[PDB]
Amino acid sequence: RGEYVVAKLDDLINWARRSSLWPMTFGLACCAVEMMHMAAPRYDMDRFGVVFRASPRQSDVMIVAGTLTNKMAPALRKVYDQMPEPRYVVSMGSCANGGGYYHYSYSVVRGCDRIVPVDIYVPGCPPTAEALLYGILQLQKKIKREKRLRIWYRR
Amino acid sequence: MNLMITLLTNFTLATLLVTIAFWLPQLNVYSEKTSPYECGFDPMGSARLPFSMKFFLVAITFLLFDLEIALLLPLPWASQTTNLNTMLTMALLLIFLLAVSLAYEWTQKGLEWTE
Amino acid sequence: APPLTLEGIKDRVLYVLKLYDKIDPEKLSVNSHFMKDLGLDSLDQVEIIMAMEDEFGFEIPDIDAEKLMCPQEIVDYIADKKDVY
Amino acid sequence: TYKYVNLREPSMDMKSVTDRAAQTLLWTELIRGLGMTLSYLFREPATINYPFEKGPLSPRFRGEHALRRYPSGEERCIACKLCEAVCPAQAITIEAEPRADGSRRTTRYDIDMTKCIYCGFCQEACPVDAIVEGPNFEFSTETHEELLYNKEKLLNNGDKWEAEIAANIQADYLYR
Amino acid sequence: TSVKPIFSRDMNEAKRRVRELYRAWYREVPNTVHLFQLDISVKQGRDKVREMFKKNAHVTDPRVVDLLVIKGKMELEETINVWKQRTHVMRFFHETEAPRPKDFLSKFYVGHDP
Amino acid sequence: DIFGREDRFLNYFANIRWFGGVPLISLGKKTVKQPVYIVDVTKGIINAIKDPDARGKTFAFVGPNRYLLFDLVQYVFAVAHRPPWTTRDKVERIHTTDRTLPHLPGLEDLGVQATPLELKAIEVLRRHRTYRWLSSEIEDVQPAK
Amino acid sequence: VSNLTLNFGPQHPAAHGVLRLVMELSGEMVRKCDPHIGLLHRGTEKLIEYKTYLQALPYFDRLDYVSMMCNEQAYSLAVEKLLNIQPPPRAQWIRVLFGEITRLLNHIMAVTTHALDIGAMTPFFWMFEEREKMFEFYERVSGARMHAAYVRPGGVHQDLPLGLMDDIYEFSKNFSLRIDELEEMLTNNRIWRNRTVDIGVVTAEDALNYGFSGVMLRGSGIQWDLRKTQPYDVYDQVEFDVPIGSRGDCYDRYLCRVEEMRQSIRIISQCLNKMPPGEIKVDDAKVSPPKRAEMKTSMESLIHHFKLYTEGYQVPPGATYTAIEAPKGEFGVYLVSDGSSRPYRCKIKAPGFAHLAGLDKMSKGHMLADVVAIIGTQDIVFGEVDR
Ligand SMILES: CCCCCCCCCCCCCCCCCC(=O)OC[C@H](COP(=O)(O)OCCN)OC(=O)CCCCCCCCCCCCCCCCC
Ligand code: SF4
Ligand code: SF4
Ligand code: SF4
Repeated sequence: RGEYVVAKLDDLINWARRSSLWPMTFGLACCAVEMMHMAAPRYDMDRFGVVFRASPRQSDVMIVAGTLTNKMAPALRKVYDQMPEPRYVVSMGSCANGGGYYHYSYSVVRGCDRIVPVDIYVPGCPPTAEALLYGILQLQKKIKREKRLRIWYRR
Repeated sequence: MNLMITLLTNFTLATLLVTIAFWLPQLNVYSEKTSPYECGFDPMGSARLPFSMKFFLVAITFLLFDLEIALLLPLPWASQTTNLNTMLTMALLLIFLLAVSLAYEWTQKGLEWTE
Repeated sequence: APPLTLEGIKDRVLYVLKLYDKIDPEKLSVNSHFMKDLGLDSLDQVEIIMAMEDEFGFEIPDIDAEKLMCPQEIVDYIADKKDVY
Repeated sequence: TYKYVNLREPSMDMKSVTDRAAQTLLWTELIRGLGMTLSYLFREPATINYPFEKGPLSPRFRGEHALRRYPSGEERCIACKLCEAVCPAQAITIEAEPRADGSRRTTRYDIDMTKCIYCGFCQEACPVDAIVEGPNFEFSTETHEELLYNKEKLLNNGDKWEAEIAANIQADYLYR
Repeated sequence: TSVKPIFSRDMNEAKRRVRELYRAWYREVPNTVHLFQLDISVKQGRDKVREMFKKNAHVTDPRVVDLLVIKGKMELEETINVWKQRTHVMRFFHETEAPRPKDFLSKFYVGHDP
Repeated sequence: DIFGREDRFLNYFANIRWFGGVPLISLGKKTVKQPVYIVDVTKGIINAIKDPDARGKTFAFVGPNRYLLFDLVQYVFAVAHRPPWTTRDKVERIHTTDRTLPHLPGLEDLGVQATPLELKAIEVLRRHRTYRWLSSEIEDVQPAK
Repeated sequence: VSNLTLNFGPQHPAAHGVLRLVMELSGEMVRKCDPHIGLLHRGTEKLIEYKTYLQALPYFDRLDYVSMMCNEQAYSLAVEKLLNIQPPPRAQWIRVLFGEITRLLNHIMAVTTHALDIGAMTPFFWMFEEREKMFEFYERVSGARMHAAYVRPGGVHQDLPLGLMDDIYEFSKNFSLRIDELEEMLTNNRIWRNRTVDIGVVTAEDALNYGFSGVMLRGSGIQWDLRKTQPYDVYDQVEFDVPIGSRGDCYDRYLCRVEEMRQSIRIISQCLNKMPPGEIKVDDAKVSPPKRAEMKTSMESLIHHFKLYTEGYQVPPGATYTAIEAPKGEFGVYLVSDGSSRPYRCKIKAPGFAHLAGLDKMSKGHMLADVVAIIGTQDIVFGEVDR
């Protein structure tokens, strides 16, 4: 029986792949500062293995923080669009998660769903660094149950 | 021959690791291919290029200064002979000559780097 | 391509007009008036004369270009604009 | 008043320029000063383990939007529309049909936590203190659906913790 | 009625300047459609250009004409350069606008007083 | 055969050019085919779904004009230039030849326009060196059409 | 032909906001730079026209998010000024306190992020720890972390929780030690200095024509301040002194920001010594809501509550321009009020919107690798610039 090997290896590539998950910080607006406080020493990211590094090609997952204007949106989807095929999007802040304090006028896009698909919505304005961190952890716990390979085994 | 075995190995592990690194990502669980890649328009990063003489000149002076460096390289063998006078004379002479080249190029408009 | 000729410039202009598809080469004569005979628009004129630059031509400014309106005016304008015979 | 910097006379006199050739040349200030003030390393870093430890907060902190009710719960909300009226994101909805008893409550009381900026205005405006910003920040829903709250979800949020909110309000009502 | 006209006193020079502008566009349609790698044939793009001119053809006041020309040389001034991505240049075309029924009993059949 | 961006047909022909150069044309000719572009198909489905009198009526889709021979292969291979599967299930699949029966509501009987191959083919193909639009010399098989 | 056209980059790891940029250059030298701003533009000023004064205030919080209580102070001073009200003294003092605290924030950010951009991974960390202590203050004060208003027209509301000023004192005690630790971290570093010495200088009159107001005018000649010349509140009284510099060199501007942090410590101190125990909000029931004890049990308090929330206080018509000193320089809002509840037209003034327009001249003389430092040196937030 090889399905034991299947599930174990799943927990291997999954275990590691989630344990690191170092993203890129898109950081449009005042949610970006709070994110940096998640990178500050007190709430520090590194303990959890998340690394701070900037490039869409190295990017494991993406954090959309700040308000997404019409003018920025296409560039955003390009940054999404050159990325390692396994990828995840975490929407930070009331703005990007469905329009926040604006949701109106014109230039602002309403939600980041209308641009790219999204996984973890973390509300707050800004979401307290603890809350954002809880969002990343919950993303990890979405990575646990991926069970991606044994359905490639088609059983 | 021994170090040549070391080169055969060290070239293998390079090759092997490269191969593994190509297989596994396109051996991965699901590989999906869509997005267009626009080589396309000239201003994406930079635009065109008017390649500038400065860098090339740095390659050049890297040559001349190499030549003088390797011409100087055997000295540790030569520092011991039965003619010391001539030794000091032409070693100090030679690398002094290197420093003369540098001093000249440092006097003319060369380098200076803001242009 | 020697020093240019009447027959040359005429065959060229009539030629490029015939390559132009929007006009119907049913009856197209050197004496024709575009919007009158062929029913074109000033916009069409501008585009045409632009082709008169890109092939052959090349010299045309606007104030000269507006008043052409007939292929023989193209003929004579390019002619005297370049070479007397 | 003006107290200005960098306007000074660098001494080209001797014993200054000694330490200037020493300074440019030997990197003492760079080495000593910097390398040592990083060798300041040994101080116990400030990091907190978030699952197992949590940073400080305040009784006035603003969490998520729990509705409250009286002892012997009446649905403390009167429907009076204020919390909706002062919402700077406009995100609230109130429709109130007088119920069986003749008293008035809300049929649909909604919030978009997406749109919500977490002011605190709806916490100030409620005459009876029906809605209060919770202590708990508990979030990270997986769908844009799940961030929209019915009157029902806000109630159940209120039932999940009150004596919490009762402790906060009972603490700070002297300030408001 | 007084006024401070802009670049032209009469509709004559207006017509002149708009002729200039249309020359510019008809120059740079191929260079752009090749430049952003659009899927449109140059003929088609040019046709949409002259269409967009024809939409406003009914204007009279040469102040308005001149101002529209400023709009045109402005947008063309953005497309001649790369400042506008593939997106917007496509956004002139409407592919993702669903076809709108313009015939009555189809409109009545659905829209209930559009 | 349905044709589009991520599809399995024409992309497959673009990727079959690799070593050995024996995709098909073993006996040559014998293959008439009319690929149809995808958005025409899906618009076919949406009109079929929201339009009455599309029920209980079976019919098919048709590539409007092209109706190509194997000259397709060398065409789509010509344009876009040049850089787990299965057996005769697959190659006999793609080698299946027919347009079958004329009388069945084709397209307009469902009321939607048809798209010739060219432009969309450019769009999906992309690749090459991208720097010259050129011409590409349309195949225009239309044998016996 | 030669030249080039290069473009921006999406983020440095700390990036606050994104610009594009187009610089026509020569070989590793920039002849022409033309920043494209307006990338992040959320259209606040159109929104404010649709929302009453009490509602539109968080906009004036988060238009410039880094410095916050300052912007609060700007809009509040505008509505008070136009509305003929004075806040009670204790309100003014608290407002000053958190004003200079906020200034300590925006300065420590500007400096540290200016380091992280250039190199120097660590000082960002050391100091933003203390910044986290600062937000630890806000969370007690206003009941939230960053954007929480805690400022109104007619004075602040919800005075400090009992035991706050102790913590304020304790931070203010050794902040001096820590900022001096930064001064050994830098300032005689041959690297940081020798990277920014003469880059992007400015002539005083030139800065005046380009309208720079802030650490710009400070560090380059032309001694000027709004704090000193046009005192807008009790911030007049407390003693302190502003720095200047004579080299106009962009290094002077740095050191001026530092010394403004230190002076901010002085002002915080004296403020802690001078605090009167008067009250929070003004006493006029129609400008600002009553506290709940009076709200209940008393009729007129209830009415003014209810209406003052639904409709909001009405402001007489007039056109005002108020200007304060915000850590990015002179900040101000121009209010236009129809006699009404809502405002009508209010355009904020972003110092970054001015300073940014100066890159054309300032960056004319130095290659792009230091155009980095040219942008980062003048405190700028592309959330504030656009609006
Ligand atoms: C009695 C008999 C005769 C005896 C004769 C003896 C004579 C001795 C006289 C002194 C000998 C040399 C001393 C060392 C010289 C090294 C080179 C030097 O001086 O560099 C300085 C240089 C100055 O920089 P700058 O001012 O920008 O340039 C001037 C240009 N006009 O550049 C700099 O300052 C910048 C360099 C910064 C490098 C990055 C930071 C490095 C930090 C760590 C450095 C220390 C590492 C120590 C080693 C580790 C373990 C191996
Ligand atoms: S959600 Fe709030 S804190 Fe975040 S970007 Fe929007 S306004 Fe700023
Ligand atoms: S905190 Fe949320 S629900 Fe309350 S007034 Fe503000 S945006 Fe509206
Ligand atoms: S202000 Fe309070 S009582 Fe009034 S409608 Fe809102 S929650 Fe209900």
